[PDB]
Amino acid sequence: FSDIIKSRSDEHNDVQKKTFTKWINARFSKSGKPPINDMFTDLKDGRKLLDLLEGLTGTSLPKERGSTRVHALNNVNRVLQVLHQNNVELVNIGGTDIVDGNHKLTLGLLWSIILHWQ
Amino acid sequence: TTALVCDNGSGLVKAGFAGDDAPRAVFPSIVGRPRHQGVMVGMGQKDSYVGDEAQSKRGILTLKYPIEHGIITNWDDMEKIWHHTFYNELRVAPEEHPTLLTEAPLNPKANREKMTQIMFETFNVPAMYVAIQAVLSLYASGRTTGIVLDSGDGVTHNVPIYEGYALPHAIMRLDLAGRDLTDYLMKILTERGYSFVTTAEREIVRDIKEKLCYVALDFENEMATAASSSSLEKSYELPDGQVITIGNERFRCPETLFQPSFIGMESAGIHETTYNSIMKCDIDIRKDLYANNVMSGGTTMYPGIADRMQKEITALAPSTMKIKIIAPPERKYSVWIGGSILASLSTFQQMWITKQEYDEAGPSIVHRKC
Amino acid sequence: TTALVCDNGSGLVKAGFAGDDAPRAVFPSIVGRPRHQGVMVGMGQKDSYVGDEAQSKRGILTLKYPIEHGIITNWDDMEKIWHHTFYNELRVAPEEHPTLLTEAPLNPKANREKMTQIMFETFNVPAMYVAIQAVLSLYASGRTTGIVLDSGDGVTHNVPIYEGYALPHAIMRLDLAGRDLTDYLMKILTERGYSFVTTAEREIVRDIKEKLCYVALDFENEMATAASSSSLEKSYELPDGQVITIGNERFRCPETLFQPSFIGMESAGIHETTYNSIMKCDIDIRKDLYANNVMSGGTTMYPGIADRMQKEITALAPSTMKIKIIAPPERKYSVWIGGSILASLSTFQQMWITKQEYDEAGPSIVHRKC
Amino acid sequence: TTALVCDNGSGLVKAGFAGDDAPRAVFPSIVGRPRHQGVMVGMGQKDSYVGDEAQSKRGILTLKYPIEHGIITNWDDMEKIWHHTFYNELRVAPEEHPTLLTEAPLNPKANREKMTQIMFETFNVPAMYVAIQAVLSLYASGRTTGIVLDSGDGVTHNVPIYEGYALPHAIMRLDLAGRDLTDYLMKILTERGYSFVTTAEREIVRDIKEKLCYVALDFENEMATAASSSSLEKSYELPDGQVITIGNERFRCPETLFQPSFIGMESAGIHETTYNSIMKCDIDIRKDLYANNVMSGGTTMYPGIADRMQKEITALAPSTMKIKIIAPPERKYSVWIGGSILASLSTFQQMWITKQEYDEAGPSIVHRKC
Ligand SMILES: Nc1ncnc2c1ncn2[C@@H]1O[C@H](COP(=O)(O)OP(=O)(O)O)[C@@H](O)[C@H]1O
Ligand SMILES: Nc1ncnc2c1ncn2[C@@H]1O[C@H](COP(=O)(O)OP(=O)(O)O)[C@@H](O)[C@H]1O
Ligand SMILES: Nc1ncnc2c1ncn2[C@@H]1O[C@H](COP(=O)(O)OP(=O)(O)O)[C@@H](O)[C@H]1O
Ligand SMILES: [Mg+2]
Ligand SMILES: [Mg+2]
Ligand SMILES: [Mg+2]
Repeated sequence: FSDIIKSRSDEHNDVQKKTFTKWINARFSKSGKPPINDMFTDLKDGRKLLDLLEGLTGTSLPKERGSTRVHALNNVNRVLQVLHQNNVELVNIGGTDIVDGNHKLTLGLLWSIILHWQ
Repeated sequence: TTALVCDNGSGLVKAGFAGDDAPRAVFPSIVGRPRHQGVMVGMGQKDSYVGDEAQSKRGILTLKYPIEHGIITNWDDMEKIWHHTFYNELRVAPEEHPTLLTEAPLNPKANREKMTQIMFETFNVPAMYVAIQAVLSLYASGRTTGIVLDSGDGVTHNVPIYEGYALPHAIMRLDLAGRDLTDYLMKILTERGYSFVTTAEREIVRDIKEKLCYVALDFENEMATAASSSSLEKSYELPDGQVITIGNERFRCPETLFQPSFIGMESAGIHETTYNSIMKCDIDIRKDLYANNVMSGGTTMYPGIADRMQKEITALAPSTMKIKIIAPPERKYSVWIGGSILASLSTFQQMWITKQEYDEAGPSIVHRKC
Repeated sequence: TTALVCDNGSGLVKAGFAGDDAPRAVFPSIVGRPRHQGVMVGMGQKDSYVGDEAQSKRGILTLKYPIEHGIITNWDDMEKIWHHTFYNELRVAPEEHPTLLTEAPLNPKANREKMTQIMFETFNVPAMYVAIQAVLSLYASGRTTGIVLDSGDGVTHNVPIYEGYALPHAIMRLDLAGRDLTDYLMKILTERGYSFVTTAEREIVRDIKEKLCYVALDFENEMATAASSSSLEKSYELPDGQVITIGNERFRCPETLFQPSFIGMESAGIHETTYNSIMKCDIDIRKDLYANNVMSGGTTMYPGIADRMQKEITALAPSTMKIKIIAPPERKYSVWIGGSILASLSTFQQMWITKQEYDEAGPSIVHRKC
Repeated sequence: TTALVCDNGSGLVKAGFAGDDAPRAVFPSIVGRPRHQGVMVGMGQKDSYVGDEAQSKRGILTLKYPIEHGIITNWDDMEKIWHHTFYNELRVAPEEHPTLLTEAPLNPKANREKMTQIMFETFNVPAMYVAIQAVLSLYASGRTTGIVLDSGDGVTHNVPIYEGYALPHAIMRLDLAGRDLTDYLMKILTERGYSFVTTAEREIVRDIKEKLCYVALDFENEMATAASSSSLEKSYELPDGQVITIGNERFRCPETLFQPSFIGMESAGIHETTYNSIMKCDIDIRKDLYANNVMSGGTTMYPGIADRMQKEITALAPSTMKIKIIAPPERKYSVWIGGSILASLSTFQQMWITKQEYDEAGPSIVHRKC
């Protein structure tokens, strides 16, 4: 046991990622939104979470007319405020975790939303 | 319907899936709060980091352990660590799997009671079972006749077992583990000049310990050797960029385990609580409990102890009994390995504390089911 | 309802509109009044010229700055400068737009208190907000982890920032900047013959400094190089028509920044304040503060400053640590750009100091809202 | 043959003669050197000024302390301080008297090693002995059961002692002494307007602190009182003739000793390192360690400290335990008084480190004899 757990965790992450991205793609394709291919890079700027979340809820969500990093973090703050307003209780989920693309966390809040609605 | 096995230790939490052979995800169990003033309006800053996240975003944080000396001294955030493990690290629904928890012997009853209450009334597990940490070790080692000695960051047991018959009058507990070794190392680092004070620096001291400290075979000899400078020194390199060179405080940190007076304690070292735990057993048992000393737990991974312990015991036990120290290479995850085994035994499904039993009995059912 | 972002530094007043990417109006913050005798019965000679107007007609004026070293000395005319900005340059009744002012760290409380009292009780702005400069510089640079070296004409202050969490126990504020460099330059010219004494002559010396002075790389070597007369000399043409030729003192004026002993100060040059402000922060933060040293402000627009700074910092940082100096091309306006970004965010709107709140609490509300 | 007891602190140097009741000559331990240009041919301008002489001629000097946080940084000028205090202050021949030196707990070994090396190989004293400070404090207080709290200009440490038996596993060193208080004060004056940058001005701020700052009893209540301007203000007359009026920051400066979050430190104030040190001892000792809390060292000479300390402790200790702080009126020289007592004991005079022992063993002998 020369610390083989690395590969086990990575394969677990892969099998979670495939199902998660299939679910989010099937949800994007209902409202006429373009599908995505990368779970961990096409969620940096925090925009695709916003329209996805409004399609999950059914309301409007504005976006900041910017492109720098602080704009991404403001979008993700919006996402987390919206999520909290629906009593979705996340713990180690912050604005910087998404924008840094943290695998262990970037598919933690997706599972939270999934478990909340689905 | 698989079950969960989370060896919620006192240092790093190690959780995973029953039946498997390795924890899916391990991580230090520290919850951190940011302490400096936050001035950036558009940030999505959380208010409580936990796990490797808190370990990384460390300079802004007051790291704190919820579990101390095996017992849980903060239920507010131990709940946070469990939430983290269930939803972010494994991403599973608690309402679907039964959970297996571990614990140390001679722990307050309120600990396991509240543990069960929280695992039912908050995560709604269908079934939960809390086992003693030094028996899953025997399961994992495959034996049935040994004297486990697990330790690290909070405790040090000795649960002598003859044949599925633990001898509960001969279990010695001793609170002399990784955290106390860490603090002692941090305190002797001062005399060279280096001064680590905050928690963000206690982490660096722990990491110095893990990869520099070894256990002397003969302490009074190694000390006199390290006096005339030799190959003893090493060089760790902080995240600051500066390097340090500890040469002597490498076997003087883990020598605490064998001389607990180094930190101001009466209790005898781990090389002697083992012998006392044996001598409390029966004569017809010692003659082979000597021959199965299953070491477990984290802090038993120094490049030393697997031999200095044997050397120190064969100077106590009679000159005839044959002594042997079973130190498997993964003597760290052995508790969780045993957990993944025990949760997957056919003859075990009549042990869990089903939710019906909790509702018809209250939380005080753990004492009678375990 | 777009807001206003008027960063009124010690020297130039850069104002504009929240949201855009450039300040509309830029002009020095001087208030000139005539001194010579006026003999013309019909002229509409105004009372006090202010702005680049008062710069062009500086032959018969006594130019004078209201802001000295960040703090505000004369309020009767700073009111005039704000009035000018609002009514002649931008031409916008402030009663509609909010306003975002900028200050410096470690400034007398009464400064920002009177500033907001004036803004509400003389312009009736609907809401105002005063934000520290070296945070807006990070905003503009799009970072969240830097150590902002801001310096122009009034101050030179670092503010280390890790992730939106500034460390107010480590901001160093050296009070040496463009105006002191200009005074030293005009004091060091006179060893060749050229004498600049009046305030107009001081503006001329500044117009020299801005376009003939660079920063040496190895100052001691550049001395002996320019000793044997070489390509160093330049020729600048005063508004009179005559020419001058400064050869040596074009790199000794900004070497003051790195050795403030040239002007009798005791402090350490802008490199050691940066290194000390880094060493005050935590070990985990030093690694990635060493890599993002966002320069800002005017005075850091000297030609060879991004390299002298880097060499000087690498000379005292650890050997294995990576140093990078983030010197954007238009760093002069970086503070205002960050201000425009900050006021144009959506989350920010709950941070303004509504006029109602000022009527409730009074001027002390700034210390608790900012 | 009498002996020398020089409590070479980290601020003032209190030296004298073994046996007496008061030090001969005390003086700040600052070595100053001129920085301005000297133009007068016929002067006896000394190279470097040291002591109260330098403290008199500041406006020419760069005052630097050799000792920072207990440890000695510059070994060149500390030699000058000892030379001064042996010849110009006491006017004694060092080759005749044995010398007693003091130190703080948890200091680099190299500190006392080189201290001995300099004391023998340079001054050729007949014998030398370095004793921990907070033990001499008990000596002078005439007790044998206390928990000293030594603190001034440097380190702050407790040394619990039960019956001549120190408990080395329960001392709690902390680097939050008067120098950090002074720097925080001269950082917090800037709110009112007065800036003090140079070292010659840092002395002025220390002097303001020493005779204007008290310790609140209830900090929040005192703060809420100072908001409605009242009898808190006090005026101080600089050596320039101007006056300043610090109202609020008369307790906000020494409140650091209890909330070291005001400087970015993580540790808990002196009211709680004391309680932690007591709880680290044994149960049978806590009952009469709570009774004798000897305070020593300068920084414990604020007005309201023997009361806020007592309240803050009795708010922690069990409800049925009698707390008493022993704060003598000479709690500033108590360390040296204990030194004079000790060096004049008929029993002790065979514990020195005679020159023979140093020459036969080497500088590593202080760890053996102390
Ligand atoms: N290789 C090693 N050498 C020395 N000490 C170690 C090593 N690995 C881990 N430790 C110590 O063991 C502790 C973790 O042990 P572990 O048994 O995982 O704790 P827990 O019982 O809480 O799970 C750490 O705090 C560390 O101090
Ligand atoms: N092109 C330049 N080269 C060198 N120095 C300059 C240049 N432009 C401006 N400066 C210096 O910068 C100062 C103005 O800086 P600025 O950023 O306007 O300060 P503030 O923050 O007060 O607005 C002037 O005093 C001048 O000395
Ligand atoms: N009356 C006073 N009130 C508060 N602080 C004082 C007073 N007198 C001295 N101090 C502080 O005590 C320090 C010197 O105390 P001392 O115990 O002599 O230090 P050391 O142990 O280094 O000699 C000074 O730095 C000063 O800050
Ligand atoms: Mg373990
Ligand atoms: Mg600027
Ligand atoms: Mg003292």
